[PDB]
Amino acid sequence: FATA
Amino acid sequence: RERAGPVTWVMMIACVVVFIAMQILGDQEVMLWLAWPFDPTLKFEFWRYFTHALMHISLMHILFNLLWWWYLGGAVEKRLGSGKLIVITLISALLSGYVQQKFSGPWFGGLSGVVYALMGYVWLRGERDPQSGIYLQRGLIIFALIWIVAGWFDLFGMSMANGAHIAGLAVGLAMAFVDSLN
Ligand SMILES: CCCCCCCCCO[C@@H]1O[C@H](CO)[C@@H](O)[C@H](O)[C@H]1O
Ligand SMILES: [Cl-]
Repeated sequence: FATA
Repeated sequence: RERAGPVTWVMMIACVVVFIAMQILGDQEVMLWLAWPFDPTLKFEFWRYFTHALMHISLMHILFNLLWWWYLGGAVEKRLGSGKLIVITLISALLSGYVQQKFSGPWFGGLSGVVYALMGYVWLRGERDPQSGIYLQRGLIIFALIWIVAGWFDLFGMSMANGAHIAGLAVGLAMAFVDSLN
Protein backbone atom coordinates (compact mmCIF):
# COMPACT_ATOMS: atom_id res chain seq x y z
CA PHE A 1 0.00 0.00 0.00
CA ALA A 2 1.00 3.46 -0.89
CA THR A 3 -1.10 5.59 1.39
CA ALA A 4 -2.84 8.62 0.11
CA ARG B 1 -25.63 21.17 16.68
CA GLU B 2 -24.57 18.35 14.35
CA ARG B 3 -21.79 19.54 12.05
CA ALA B 4 -21.57 16.49 9.72
CA GLY B 5 -24.32 15.98 7.09
CA PRO B 6 -25.37 12.63 5.53
CA VAL B 7 -22.62 12.39 2.99
CA THR B 8 -19.91 13.45 5.50
CA TRP B 9 -21.40 10.89 7.95
CA VAL B 10 -21.73 7.91 5.52
CA MET B 11 -18.15 8.35 4.24
CA MET B 12 -16.81 8.16 7.82
CA ILE B 13 -18.92 5.10 8.62
CA ALA B 14 -17.69 3.38 5.37
CA CYS B 15 -14.03 4.19 6.18
CA VAL B 16 -14.44 2.73 9.67
CA VAL B 17 -16.25 -0.42 8.46
CA VAL B 18 -13.51 -1.05 5.90
CA PHE B 19 -10.82 -0.42 8.51
CA ILE B 20 -12.42 -3.08 10.75
CA ALA B 21 -12.72 -5.55 7.87
CA MET B 22 -8.96 -5.10 7.24
CA GLN B 23 -8.22 -6.06 10.86
CA ILE B 24 -10.51 -9.08 10.81
CA LEU B 25 -9.82 -10.33 7.22
CA GLY B 26 -6.37 -8.93 6.55
CA ASP B 27 -5.19 -6.06 4.42
CA GLN B 28 -4.71 -8.03 1.24
CA GLU B 29 -8.10 -9.75 1.14
CA VAL B 30 -9.73 -6.30 1.34
CA MET B 31 -7.37 -4.79 -1.23
CA LEU B 32 -8.28 -7.54 -3.69
CA TRP B 33 -11.94 -6.54 -3.40
CA LEU B 34 -11.56 -2.70 -3.20
CA ALA B 35 -8.37 -1.75 -5.07
CA TRP B 36 -8.26 0.09 -8.39
CA PRO B 37 -8.63 -2.55 -11.14
CA PHE B 38 -5.39 -4.46 -11.19
CA ASP B 39 -6.44 -6.60 -14.20
CA PRO B 40 -8.33 -6.01 -17.48
CA THR B 41 -11.01 -8.45 -16.31
CA LEU B 42 -11.74 -6.12 -13.40
CA LYS B 43 -12.09 -2.86 -15.35
CA PHE B 44 -15.93 -2.99 -15.38
CA GLU B 45 -16.29 -3.44 -11.62
CA PHE B 46 -16.90 0.32 -11.45
CA TRP B 47 -16.86 0.72 -7.65
CA ARG B 48 -13.03 0.19 -7.78
CA TYR B 49 -12.35 3.58 -9.35
CA PHE B 50 -13.62 5.14 -6.03
CA THR B 51 -13.33 2.47 -3.28
CA HIS B 52 -9.57 2.65 -3.00
CA ALA B 53 -10.17 5.84 -1.04
CA LEU B 54 -11.87 3.88 1.80
CA MET B 55 -8.80 1.77 2.68
CA HIS B 56 -6.24 2.52 5.44
CA ILE B 57 -3.52 0.35 7.12
CA SER B 58 -2.29 3.03 9.52
CA LEU B 59 -4.05 4.41 12.44
CA MET B 60 -2.48 7.76 12.07
CA HIS B 61 -3.55 8.32 8.47
CA ILE B 62 -7.14 7.28 8.86
CA LEU B 63 -7.41 9.59 11.85
CA PHE B 64 -6.04 12.55 10.08
CA ASN B 65 -7.85 11.93 6.85
CA LEU B 66 -11.15 11.56 8.66
CA LEU B 67 -10.42 14.65 10.72
CA TRP B 68 -10.03 16.84 7.62
CA TRP B 69 -12.78 15.01 5.77
CA TRP B 70 -15.11 15.69 8.71
CA TYR B 71 -14.12 19.34 8.84
CA LEU B 72 -13.75 20.29 5.18
CA GLY B 73 -16.41 17.91 3.79
CA GLY B 74 -18.70 18.99 6.54
CA ALA B 75 -18.22 22.66 5.69
CA VAL B 76 -18.82 22.00 2.00
CA GLU B 77 -21.94 19.86 2.55
CA LYS B 78 -23.44 22.38 4.96
CA ARG B 79 -22.85 25.48 2.82
CA LEU B 80 -22.87 24.16 -0.77
CA GLY B 81 -25.06 21.02 -0.17
CA SER B 82 -24.75 17.24 -0.34
CA GLY B 83 -24.54 16.96 -4.14
CA LYS B 84 -21.55 19.22 -4.42
CA LEU B 85 -19.63 17.16 -1.81
CA ILE B 86 -20.54 13.92 -3.66
CA VAL B 87 -19.22 15.27 -6.99
CA ILE B 88 -15.87 16.57 -5.61
CA THR B 89 -15.39 13.23 -3.88
CA LEU B 90 -16.12 11.02 -6.91
CA ILE B 91 -14.18 13.13 -9.32
CA SER B 92 -11.17 13.59 -7.03
CA ALA B 93 -11.23 9.89 -6.11
CA LEU B 94 -11.37 8.87 -9.77
CA LEU B 95 -8.65 11.16 -11.08
CA SER B 96 -6.32 10.91 -8.11
CA GLY B 97 -6.38 7.14 -8.41
CA TYR B 98 -5.87 7.34 -12.17
CA VAL B 99 -2.67 9.40 -11.81
CA GLN B 100 -1.38 7.24 -8.99
CA GLN B 101 -1.78 3.90 -10.73
CA LYS B 102 -0.45 5.36 -13.94
CA PHE B 103 2.96 6.01 -12.36
CA SER B 104 3.08 3.39 -9.55
CA GLY B 105 0.49 0.69 -10.11
CA PRO B 106 -2.78 -0.14 -8.44
CA TRP B 107 -1.74 -0.98 -4.87
CA PHE B 108 -2.80 2.11 -3.00
CA GLY B 109 -5.61 3.73 -1.08
CA GLY B 110 -6.66 6.29 1.44
CA LEU B 111 -9.09 9.20 1.70
CA SER B 112 -6.20 11.67 1.40
CA GLY B 113 -6.60 12.48 -2.29
CA VAL B 114 -10.14 13.57 -1.58
CA VAL B 115 -8.94 15.55 1.43
CA TYR B 116 -6.38 17.43 -0.67
CA ALA B 117 -9.08 18.11 -3.26
CA LEU B 118 -11.28 19.54 -0.53
CA MET B 119 -8.37 21.69 0.77
CA GLY B 120 -7.71 23.00 -2.72
CA TYR B 121 -11.39 23.66 -3.34
CA VAL B 122 -12.26 25.31 -0.07
CA TRP B 123 -9.14 27.47 -0.31
CA LEU B 124 -9.58 28.72 -3.86
CA ARG B 125 -13.34 28.96 -3.71
CA GLY B 126 -12.91 31.05 -0.53
CA GLU B 127 -10.20 33.20 -2.02
CA ARG B 128 -12.04 34.23 -5.14
CA ASP B 129 -15.66 33.66 -4.26
CA PRO B 130 -15.73 35.11 -0.70
CA GLN B 131 -19.51 35.43 -0.78
CA SER B 132 -19.77 31.56 -1.04
CA GLY B 133 -19.28 31.40 2.73
CA ILE B 134 -16.40 28.96 2.57
CA TYR B 135 -12.93 29.79 3.59
CA LEU B 136 -9.73 27.89 4.37
CA GLN B 137 -8.20 29.15 7.68
CA ARG B 138 -4.49 30.07 7.68
CA GLY B 139 -3.76 27.57 10.52
CA LEU B 140 -5.13 24.81 8.29
CA ILE B 141 -3.04 25.91 5.30
CA ILE B 142 0.01 25.60 7.52
CA PHE B 143 -1.03 22.22 8.89
CA ALA B 144 -1.70 20.87 5.41
CA LEU B 145 1.64 22.06 4.04
CA ILE B 146 3.64 20.37 6.79
CA TRP B 147 1.66 17.13 6.26
CA ILE B 148 2.18 17.21 2.51
CA VAL B 149 5.87 18.00 3.00
CA ALA B 150 6.25 15.18 5.53
CA GLY B 151 4.86 12.81 2.88
CA TRP B 152 7.00 14.08 0.03
CA PHE B 153 10.19 13.58 2.17
CA ASP B 154 9.11 10.32 3.64
CA LEU B 155 8.99 11.38 7.26
CA PHE B 156 6.11 9.21 8.22
CA GLY B 157 7.96 6.00 7.63
CA MET B 158 5.53 4.47 5.21
CA SER B 159 4.87 4.32 1.52
CA MET B 160 3.11 7.36 0.26
CA ALA B 161 0.84 7.86 -2.67
CA ASN B 162 2.22 11.23 -3.79
CA GLY B 163 0.59 11.03 -7.22
CA ALA B 164 -2.86 10.71 -5.73
CA HIS B 165 -2.33 13.55 -3.28
CA ILE B 166 -1.00 16.07 -5.78
CA ALA B 167 -3.58 15.02 -8.46
CA GLY B 168 -6.28 15.40 -5.79
CA LEU B 169 -5.23 18.91 -4.90
CA ALA B 170 -5.20 19.91 -8.65
CA VAL B 171 -8.74 18.58 -9.18
CA GLY B 172 -10.06 20.54 -6.16
CA LEU B 173 -8.38 23.75 -7.42
CA ALA B 174 -9.83 23.22 -10.97
CA MET B 175 -13.31 22.64 -9.71
CA ALA B 176 -13.19 25.71 -7.49
CA PHE B 177 -11.90 27.88 -10.36
CA VAL B 178 -14.76 26.75 -12.57
CA ASP B 179 -17.32 26.93 -9.72
CA SER B 180 -16.34 30.49 -9.00
CA LEU B 181 -16.25 32.04 -12.46
CA ASN B 182 -19.25 32.88 -10.46
C1 LIG C 1 -2.29 22.06 1.08
C2 LIG C 1 -3.05 23.37 1.22
C3 LIG C 1 -3.83 23.72 -0.04
C4 LIG C 1 -4.18 25.20 -0.13
C5 LIG C 1 -3.10 26.01 -0.84
C6 LIG C 1 -2.57 27.09 0.10
C7 LIG C 1 -1.78 28.20 -0.59
C8 LIG C 1 -2.46 29.55 -0.37
C9 LIG C 1 -1.49 30.69 -0.20
O1 LIG C 1 -1.81 31.39 0.99
C10 LIG C 1 -2.76 32.48 0.88
O2 LIG C 1 -2.19 33.68 1.43
C11 LIG C 1 -3.13 34.57 2.05
C12 LIG C 1 -2.40 35.73 2.71
O3 LIG C 1 -1.08 35.78 2.15
C13 LIG C 1 -4.00 33.81 3.05
O4 LIG C 1 -4.83 34.70 3.78
C14 LIG C 1 -4.86 32.86 2.25
O5 LIG C 1 -5.80 32.21 3.11
C15 LIG C 1 -3.97 31.84 1.54
O6 LIG C 1 -4.71 31.16 0.52
CL1 LIG D 1 -2.94 4.31 5.83
